[PDB]
Amino acid sequence: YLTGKKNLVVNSVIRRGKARADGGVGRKTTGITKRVQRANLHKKAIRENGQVKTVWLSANALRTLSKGPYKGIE
RNA sequence: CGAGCUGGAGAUACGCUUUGACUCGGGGAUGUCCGAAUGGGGAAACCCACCUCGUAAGAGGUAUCCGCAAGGAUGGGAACUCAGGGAACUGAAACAUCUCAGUACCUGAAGGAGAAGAAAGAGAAUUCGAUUCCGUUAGUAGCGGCGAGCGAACCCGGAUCAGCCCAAACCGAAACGCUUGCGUUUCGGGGUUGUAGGACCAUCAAGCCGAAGUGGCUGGAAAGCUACACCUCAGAAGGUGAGAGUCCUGUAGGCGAACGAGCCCUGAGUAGGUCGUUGUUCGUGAAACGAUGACUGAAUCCGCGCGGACCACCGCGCAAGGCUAAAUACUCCCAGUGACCGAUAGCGCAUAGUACCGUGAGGGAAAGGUGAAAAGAACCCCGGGAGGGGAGUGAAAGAGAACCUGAAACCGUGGACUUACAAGCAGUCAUGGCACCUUAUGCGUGUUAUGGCGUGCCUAUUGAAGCAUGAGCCGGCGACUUAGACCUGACGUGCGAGCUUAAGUUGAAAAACGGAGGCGGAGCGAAAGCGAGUCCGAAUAGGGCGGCAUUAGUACGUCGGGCUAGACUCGAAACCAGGUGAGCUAAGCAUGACCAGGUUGAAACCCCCGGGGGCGGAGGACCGAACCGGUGCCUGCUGAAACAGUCUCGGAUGAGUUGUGUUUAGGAGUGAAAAGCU
RNA sequence: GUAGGGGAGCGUUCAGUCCGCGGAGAAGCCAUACCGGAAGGAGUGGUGGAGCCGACUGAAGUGCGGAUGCCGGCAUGAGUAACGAUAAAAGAAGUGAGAAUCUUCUUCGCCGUAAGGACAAGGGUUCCUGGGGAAGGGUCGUCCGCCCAGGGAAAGUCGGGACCUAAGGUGAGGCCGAACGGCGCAGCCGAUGGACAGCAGGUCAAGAUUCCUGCACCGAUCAUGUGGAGUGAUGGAGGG
RNA sequence: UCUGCCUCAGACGUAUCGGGAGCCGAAGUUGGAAACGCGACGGUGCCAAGAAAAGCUUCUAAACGUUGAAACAUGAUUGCCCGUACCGCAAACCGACACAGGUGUCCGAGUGUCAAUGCACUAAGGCGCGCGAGAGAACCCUCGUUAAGGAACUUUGCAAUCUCACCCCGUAACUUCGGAAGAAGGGGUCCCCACGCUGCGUGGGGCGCAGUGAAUAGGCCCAGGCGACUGUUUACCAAAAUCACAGCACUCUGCCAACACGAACAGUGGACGUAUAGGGUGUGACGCCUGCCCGGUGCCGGAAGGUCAAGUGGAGCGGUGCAAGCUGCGAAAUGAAGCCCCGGUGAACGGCGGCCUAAGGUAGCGAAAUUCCUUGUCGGGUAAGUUCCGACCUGCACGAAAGGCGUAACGAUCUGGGCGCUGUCUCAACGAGGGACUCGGUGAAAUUGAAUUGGCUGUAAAGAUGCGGCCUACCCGUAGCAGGACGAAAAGACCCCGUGGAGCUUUACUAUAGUCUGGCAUUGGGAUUCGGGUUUCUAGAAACUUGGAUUUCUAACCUGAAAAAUCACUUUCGGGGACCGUGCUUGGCGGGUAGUUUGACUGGGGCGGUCGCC
RNA sequence: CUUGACUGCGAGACUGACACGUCGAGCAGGGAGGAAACUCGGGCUUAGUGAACCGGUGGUACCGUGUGGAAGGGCCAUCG
Ligand SMILES: [Ca+2]
Ligand SMILES: [Ca+2]
Ligand SMILES: [Ca+2]
Ligand SMILES: [Ca+2]
Ligand SMILES: [Mg+2]
Ligand SMILES: [Mg+2]
Ligand SMILES: [Mg+2]
Ligand SMILES: [Mg+2]
Ligand SMILES: [Mg+2]
Ligand SMILES: [Mg+2]
Ligand SMILES: [Mg+2]
Ligand SMILES: [Mg+2]
Ligand SMILES: [Mg+2]
Ligand SMILES: [Mg+2]
Ligand SMILES: [Mg+2]
Ligand SMILES: [Mg+2]
Ligand SMILES: [Mg+2]
Ligand SMILES: [Mg+2]
Ligand SMILES: [Mg+2]
Ligand SMILES: [Mg+2]
Ligand SMILES: [Mg+2]
Ligand SMILES: [Mg+2]
Ligand SMILES: [Mg+2]
Ligand SMILES: [Mg+2]
Ligand SMILES: [Mg+2]
Ligand SMILES: [Mg+2]
Ligand SMILES: [Mg+2]
Ligand SMILES: [Mg+2]
Ligand SMILES: [Mg+2]
Ligand SMILES: [Mg+2]
Ligand SMILES: [Mg+2]
Ligand SMILES: [Mg+2]
Ligand SMILES: [Mg+2]
Ligand SMILES: [Mg+2]
Ligand SMILES: [Mg+2]
Ligand SMILES: [Mg+2]
Ligand SMILES: [Mg+2]
Ligand SMILES: [Mg+2]
Ligand SMILES: [Mg+2]
Ligand SMILES: [Mg+2]
Ligand SMILES: [Mg+2]
Ligand SMILES: [Mg+2]
Ligand SMILES: [Mg+2]
Ligand SMILES: [Mg+2]
Ligand SMILES: [Mg+2]
Ligand SMILES: [Mg+2]
Ligand SMILES: [Mg+2]
Ligand SMILES: [Mg+2]
Ligand SMILES: [Mg+2]
Ligand SMILES: [Mg+2]
Ligand SMILES: [Mg+2]
Ligand SMILES: [Mg+2]
Ligand SMILES: [Mg+2]
Ligand SMILES: [Mg+2]
Ligand SMILES: [Mg+2]
Ligand SMILES: [Mg+2]
Ligand SMILES: [Mg+2]
Ligand SMILES: [Mg+2]
Ligand SMILES: [Mg+2]
Ligand SMILES: [Mg+2]
Ligand SMILES: [Mg+2]
Ligand SMILES: [Mg+2]
Ligand SMILES: [Mg+2]
Ligand SMILES: [Mg+2]
Ligand SMILES: [Mg+2]
Ligand SMILES: [Mg+2]
Ligand SMILES: [Mg+2]
Ligand SMILES: [Mg+2]
Ligand SMILES: [Mg+2]
Ligand SMILES: [Mg+2]
Ligand SMILES: [Mg+2]
Ligand SMILES: [Mg+2]
Ligand SMILES: [Mg+2]
Ligand SMILES: [Mg+2]
Ligand SMILES: [Mg+2]
Ligand SMILES: [Mg+2]
Ligand SMILES: [Mg+2]
Ligand SMILES: [Mg+2]
Ligand SMILES: [Mg+2]
Ligand SMILES: [Mg+2]
Ligand SMILES: [Mg+2]
Ligand SMILES: [Mg+2]
Ligand SMILES: [Mg+2]
Ligand SMILES: [Mg+2]
Ligand SMILES: [Mg+2]
Ligand SMILES: [Mg+2]
Ligand SMILES: [Mg+2]
Ligand SMILES: [Mg+2]
Ligand SMILES: [Mg+2]
Ligand SMILES: [Mg+2]
Ligand SMILES: [Mg+2]
Ligand SMILES: [Mg+2]
Ligand SMILES: [Mg+2]
Ligand SMILES: [Mg+2]
Ligand SMILES: [Mg+2]
Ligand SMILES: [Mg+2]
Ligand SMILES: [Mg+2]
Ligand SMILES: [Mg+2]
Ligand SMILES: [Mg+2]
Ligand SMILES: [Mg+2]
Ligand SMILES: [Mg+2]
Ligand SMILES: [Mg+2]
Ligand SMILES: [Mg+2]
Ligand SMILES: [Mg+2]
Ligand SMILES: [Mg+2]
Ligand SMILES: [Mg+2]
Ligand SMILES: [Mg+2]
Ligand SMILES: [Mg+2]
Ligand SMILES: [Mg+2]
Ligand SMILES: [Mg+2]
Ligand SMILES: [Mg+2]
Ligand SMILES: [Mg+2]
Ligand SMILES: [Mg+2]
Ligand SMILES: [Mg+2]
Ligand SMILES: [Mg+2]
Ligand SMILES: [Mg+2]
Ligand SMILES: [Mg+2]
Ligand SMILES: [Mg+2]
Ligand SMILES: [Mg+2]
Ligand SMILES: [Mg+2]
Ligand SMILES: [Mg+2]
Ligand SMILES: [Mg+2]
Ligand SMILES: [Mg+2]
Ligand SMILES: [Mg+2]
Ligand SMILES: [Mg+2]
Ligand SMILES: [Mg+2]
Ligand SMILES: [Mg+2]
Ligand SMILES: [Mg+2]
Ligand SMILES: [Mg+2]
Ligand SMILES: [Mg+2]
Ligand SMILES: [Mg+2]
Ligand SMILES: [Mg+2]
Ligand SMILES: [Mg+2]
Ligand SMILES: [Mg+2]
Ligand SMILES: [Mg+2]
Ligand SMILES: [Mg+2]
Ligand SMILES: [Mg+2]
Ligand SMILES: [Mg+2]
Ligand SMILES: [Mg+2]
Ligand SMILES: [Mg+2]
Ligand SMILES: [Mg+2]
Ligand SMILES: [Mg+2]
Ligand SMILES: [Mg+2]
Ligand SMILES: [Mg+2]
Ligand SMILES: [Mg+2]
Ligand SMILES: [Mg+2]
Ligand SMILES: [Mg+2]
Ligand SMILES: [Mg+2]
Ligand SMILES: [Mg+2]
Ligand SMILES: [Mg+2]
Ligand SMILES: [Mg+2]
Ligand SMILES: [Mg+2]
Ligand SMILES: [Mg+2]
Ligand SMILES: [Mg+2]
Ligand SMILES: [Mg+2]
Ligand SMILES: [Mg+2]
Ligand SMILES: [Mg+2]
Ligand SMILES: [Mg+2]
Ligand SMILES: [Mg+2]
Ligand SMILES: [Mg+2]
Ligand SMILES: [Mg+2]
Ligand SMILES: [Mg+2]
Ligand SMILES: [Mg+2]
Ligand SMILES: [Mg+2]
Ligand SMILES: [Mg+2]
Ligand SMILES: [Mg+2]
Ligand SMILES: [Mg+2]
Ligand SMILES: [Mg+2]
Ligand SMILES: [Mg+2]
Ligand SMILES: [Mg+2]
Repeated sequence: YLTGKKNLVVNSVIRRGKARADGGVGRKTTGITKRVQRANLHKKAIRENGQVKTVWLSANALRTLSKGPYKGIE
């Protein structure tokens, strides 16, 4: 379960294939080409302390842990 | 409760019961084995253990995850709720954006509901005041290949309404932390916000009681007819030999149990930002705001967020902490009701997820009737029986268990009139013959001979007897509907310059109330706006519009059309989702088994000088059975068989054949490769 | 007079109200020469045996010849084709209501690396005995693998388990992943393989390394005696 | 450090328990044969190199004892759970059936015949296949013989003859020296006796039309095409020239390999393999060989110049405020990969031409599995030859690893000829058995608007039993035939149509898995040169950097070895290393995948033409 | 000589299913040629052409979501 930093997980968004830089700056408006989905996550870490452990953490979670222990020391 | 009971079960034997059975209401106690299954294993319901009890027979324990511990969780639910995922046919008369639709489906969590909920809101009145649901706003504002199409909210009227506690500024700790009366997280007091607050300093149950009719008549049988009565807080209903207010059960009404269920501070890796995206009417549009995936990253009450780029002013509100009943949804289950069905209907089932089909997932029938009462036919006759004929019973056996009615197609027996030189969509009209006489002695009815005339029905078509479609026949089932405060007409009713309600409230053997809101009443314009005038325009020319013809409107109802939705019924090839299949077949893997018999004669090694002899016994070698296979012909072609048989033929120690066990699958597997097998 | 528009109506079920009818007989069914302009409606008779007509109003699952329409029944082809290997059958005797077909006897013909025998999968009482004769049997049937009832099935040593491991399947911890889930060491499951103690006979109608008779073998516990001391693992080696 | 010990397969004897033909119990001999079974785990050869675990034997660790041991002898006691009947190559399993199909293993006797599980007949055993009886017509099926002829049949000698087993003699081109080969051909085959040898051989005699006396048991040869070869394929119309194949070649791949399955920094396969290996592609034994063209496309290098995204940069232009400030855009310069551009590359996609393009066919073959005209022309074979063989070449439209020419052997391959022999034929006959016919029993099916259903000729929607005229025809059946009923079966697979479908293709459109690439994060100190920042100070440089860039470092992170196989821990420890991998984002590539598009008229559609206006 | 290759309009008719298309007297503002009457809103006439959508450029000050602006939109003219 890719849930990070005992906190948060992956999300999903459609990604849209914009056919033009035209409209809104002087042309027939932008057309459309893509209706397809994607994911998005983040990556591994180490050294949990409820007593001792090592688990997934996120980028900004490693930041928050660097600026002080936060519910679970590090 | 007050005499029966011994399940359906209908079949006897056996008993039990007025010291109260049986049945009903309410508790206990037993509770094999499987199944979350949980001592370990497992192909569910079967195998194998261990530990204390220990006299044995028997009992108790032995899964995992939460927690010191109590105590909790795991699994199961028709639909309903929320969440994580998330289609495609389809419409756009093609198709990409778009729609279908966050629909189906899958998955997770929970309950009797759920979700949501107590304003950094709505919004433009310095109005409002948690959430949800209904009406209306309104198909308005908007969105949109500005196409198809999609589509809010506020105000207002209703259903129900409840608001509540923590964090933190400060006390008092304790423990630990360091240069010496301090600050990281626990525990109490205290303290909980925007008209800013707070700190520190002055009834339902099982049940019981319950009124009133007798004589004659028809009849197999009284409840019907009749004649006289009676009760009625009770004429709702069902049973009873046919239709019962007064025969039974009941009904109105009354009572009713031990245990039984039930209302100095005010939240930071955040707010905010850039990149990707997305939600609400929000399709990158001038696109705000919320939402996170990545990287960054503030401020305190002279402060922070919003008011649809953005700025100033003016307003509304205090984010980053939690809980929260009721109005809402649904229907496995129970009760009542029905301009609902009544045996091809109604649920698939008058019961069956059965029979039956499938390896499976899964699919899936037909279903009825003696009689009031079994009195269910003793006895006799033909027959092995089956079947029948009598006798009995019964009102009826014109009800006899192939048991209400019993149509039609189809099969027969008997009778009338007819037919063995005739050419024929089968009739029709005319006349003679022969029968017959119950709407019936006639302008009859049945049937005939002979004349004239005469190309089935439907559909589809320029055109059907067509050698063009459909159909064996008869029975039954079978196709222009429904919905919505939607549009537009005809007819009819009410009220009329005015007409009317919606949601709901209260009453229901009945309907009233409810003005929120909707339609007329003013038009012209892109619009601001003017206004019987208005727009174009520098004034005179026009468009539309009122006057005059003021056609009078509105709410209902029936009807003709329209729109939207399966939209007159039946019919695809296909597309997508989640599952079931490698017990056939294509392959792999592990472990086993199999190949009569015969022919040939390789290397090596030993002799004579690469040759000859000795010997040896090699091979995707040869002939050939088993076995594996399918070459050619015939047969078979409603088969012996949904791929075979006889004859013939190929391989037959190898790239061989075969058995167990197991692995691989749907855009996928497998394939000595045909798009073949799955 | 076709598509099409318009008008007036007939019949079916259900509902409300009326008028009534019915065991001296209702609906339904059956015959029919009467009536109405049509859809239709009445009269009378036969059948039936318990409900029902007429009028007015209302609401519809409301009118069938078709759809290679559905369900069901019944026909035509027709006493037709077939009766499932060209391995033949004949006589006598018996049983019986009944016999080409069942039982017996004596011959004949057919298989004989089978068309004989013993097992495994699979089937599930098909086995034996006594009865039966509807249907099943491609005819018959006294018979049957059909129907009814009663019996039959015996293991320390055979095959499996209480022993082992292969592919494969699982799998605490562990590694991954929107969810459900996907991998995975040890260990565990898993026979198609490894290990392991009996042979000869007899015999129920129906069982046989199982029961019986004869005579063995294997493990375990105990006892008597000899011995009167070292046993010697979830680990090592050989070996299988 | 010096053959011998053990074992009994099995035989023999003695005894004993059984069995034994038979009317309770007799005999149990001599000679021969012989397993895939047993002795056994024997011997020999070979390459492709042939499970694991427990039981079992042996050692200590711990513990328990060392005057109630291990072990042995006898006696006793003990012995759980499940399967076991019957069918079991089929009437009981799978095939809807009491179905001519299918189903793994074991045993499967005798006589004859080189051998044998073959063939014939038979033992034990098991069966005569659950309608029968007659008749001896047509036709149909499976068979026997056939005069004279002998392929004249036909698409084709398809079918069916012929041949057939063992022994002897004898065998060609050609060859990869094995083979072709059972080449072809010719002879023998029984019975008796005598003689020699180990059932043979030598001789003599005998009978028959005939002696593998019946059954099983090759017809052969000449010449081509294709493929070398054994083998593999379309379960159910194709077995082949298809597929594969040994051999060859190009290219990729340094090891957490390339590549492939995968939600995945997981795990696997490659492979417990490591360049003499693995993947991909194409050719296809062997022999002689594999030519010209790099312009286009692909690929490998180059990387002076042009173009190019996010990002950095933000000069300048505007709103709105009294102002402070807030705010919408927004350049130049610098930013990757890629593409343009330049070289090379063919056993890379390809190309080797019409009376300029990059070049224009080297060998070899050629009227062909390719050749239109075409039956080309000559020759061969035939009486006669569109076929076939050989030359020729005018190759519509061969050609060198989509390989070119050859090749012995192989082939249920295809094509032409010959010998032999035949009912394939002239041209059919006679015979047999199973149906067809008849009788008794049981008794279907497709089809069917209804039928009282004729001929000619004419008309009708244009092929008439049914309409018109004329002819013919007494009623009803049974056995037969196959013209008609536009006979039956499947609402035509051809064709056209539908703004239907689906499979596949590419330089059609559009996305996208995948993959490459710049920026940011994980992500860290240091030295070094630093375009520059700030306060430092007699144009100037020390505290320092915001960074970029080689370089280097070891705490991140990855990865490896050590009693602890995956993982976790220390590691005397080892290597990589701020790269990689991963997360977001930028641009490229991306038929690997995916959703779709691909007009109409049209004397059927397509091709050609044509779509508006005068 | 000069622009009538004009702005505001359009009584009436031809023509077409629409939607487009054609001809136009006369009115105003302002011009032009003529001495005048008068004729000029393109060419002897009939071909030299594209709805809508979305956008570019110039004006106008209508809309602009609390108000005052501005972003954005509308109207007029034109381009693709
Ligand atoms: Ca007959
Ligand atoms: Ca017939
Ligand atoms: Ca002859
Ligand atoms: Ca018959
Ligand atoms: Mg979503
Ligand atoms: Mg009672
Ligand atoms: Mg009873
Ligand atoms: Mg269990
Ligand atoms: Mg359990
Ligand atoms: Mg338990
Ligand atoms: Mg589609
Ligand atoms: Mg569409
Ligand atoms: Mg789409
Ligand atoms: Mg649903
Ligand atoms: Mg669910
Ligand atoms: Mg649940
Ligand atoms: Mg309200
Ligand atoms: Mg009653
Ligand atoms: Mg009375
Ligand atoms: Mg707060
Ligand atoms: Mg944000
Ligand atoms: Mg954004
Ligand atoms: Mg758009
Ligand atoms: Mg704002
Ligand atoms: Mg926001
Ligand atoms: Mg605002
Ligand atoms: Mg009814
Ligand atoms: Mg039913
Ligand atoms: Mg019925
Ligand atoms: Mg059903
Ligand atoms: Mg089944
Ligand atoms: Mg089943
Ligand atoms: Mg009854
Ligand atoms: Mg009977
Ligand atoms: Mg009787
Ligand atoms: Mg009587
Ligand atoms: Mg009767
Ligand atoms: Mg009756
Ligand atoms: Mg009867
Ligand atoms: Mg009755
Ligand atoms: Mg009846
Ligand atoms: Mg008769
Ligand atoms: Mg008659
Ligand atoms: Mg005659
Ligand atoms: Mg006559
Ligand atoms: Mg006739
Ligand atoms: Mg007549
Ligand atoms: Mg026609
Ligand atoms: Mg006609
Ligand atoms: Mg006809
Ligand atoms: Mg017809
Ligand atoms: Mg047709
Ligand atoms: Mg037909
Ligand atoms: Mg309305
Ligand atoms: Mg509504
Ligand atoms: Mg007017
Ligand atoms: Mg109306
Ligand atoms: Mg219309
Ligand atoms: Mg629709
Ligand atoms: Mg799918
Ligand atoms: Mg299998
Ligand atoms: Mg064997
Ligand atoms: Mg052999
Ligand atoms: Mg020798
Ligand atoms: Mg061979
Ligand atoms: Mg050979
Ligand atoms: Mg076979
Ligand atoms: Mg095959
Ligand atoms: Mg051969
Ligand atoms: Mg061979
Ligand atoms: Mg694919
Ligand atoms: Mg009556
Ligand atoms: Mg009538
Ligand atoms: Mg009655
Ligand atoms: Mg209907
Ligand atoms: Mg009709
Ligand atoms: Mg019909
Ligand atoms: Mg039918
Ligand atoms: Mg047959
Ligand atoms: Mg007999
Ligand atoms: Mg007798
Ligand atoms: Mg009989
Ligand atoms: Mg017989
Ligand atoms: Mg018999
Ligand atoms: Mg006898
Ligand atoms: Mg057998
Ligand atoms: Mg069994
Ligand atoms: Mg059994
Ligand atoms: Mg039996
Ligand atoms: Mg018997
Ligand atoms: Mg019996
Ligand atoms: Mg019988
Ligand atoms: Mg019976
Ligand atoms: Mg029978
Ligand atoms: Mg024993
Ligand atoms: Mg065993
Ligand atoms: Mg095990
Ligand atoms: Mg494993
Ligand atoms: Mg697993
Ligand atoms: Mg086994
Ligand atoms: Mg044993
Ligand atoms: Mg016996
Ligand atoms: Mg037996
Ligand atoms: Mg025995
Ligand atoms: Mg002896
Ligand atoms: Mg083990
Ligand atoms: Mg047995
Ligand atoms: Mg069979
Ligand atoms: Mg077999
Ligand atoms: Mg043998
Ligand atoms: Mg033999
Ligand atoms: Mg022999
Ligand atoms: Mg044989
Ligand atoms: Mg048998
Ligand atoms: Mg004959
Ligand atoms: Mg034959
Ligand atoms: Mg002769
Ligand atoms: Mg000859
Ligand atoms: Mg000829
Ligand atoms: Mg010839
Ligand atoms: Mg041929
Ligand atoms: Mg032949
Ligand atoms: Mg030579
Ligand atoms: Mg030679
Ligand atoms: Mg040859
Ligand atoms: Mg002679
Ligand atoms: Mg001779
Ligand atoms: Mg012979
Ligand atoms: Mg040729
Ligand atoms: Mg070949
Ligand atoms: Mg085939
Ligand atoms: Mg197959
Ligand atoms: Mg074939
Ligand atoms: Mg890894
Ligand atoms: Mg690996
Ligand atoms: Mg090839
Ligand atoms: Mg070359
Ligand atoms: Mg020639
Ligand atoms: Mg030719
Ligand atoms: Mg010649
Ligand atoms: Mg010639
Ligand atoms: Mg010929
Ligand atoms: Mg030919
Ligand atoms: Mg030639
Ligand atoms: Mg070629
Ligand atoms: Mg080549
Ligand atoms: Mg070739
Ligand atoms: Mg060649
Ligand atoms: Mg072959
Ligand atoms: Mg030939
Ligand atoms: Mg010839
Ligand atoms: Mg019979
Ligand atoms: Mg039939
Ligand atoms: Mg004519
Ligand atoms: Mg004619
Ligand atoms: Mg005629
Ligand atoms: Mg006629
Ligand atoms: Mg025939
Ligand atoms: Mg068709
Ligand atoms: Mg399509
Ligand atoms: Mg990508
Ligand atoms: Mg991108
Ligand atoms: Mg495609
Ligand atoms: Mg593309
Ligand atoms: Mg066309
Ligand atoms: Mg002048
Ligand atoms: Mg004018
Ligand atoms: Mg503008
Ligand atoms: Mg404003
Ligand atoms: Mg503007």
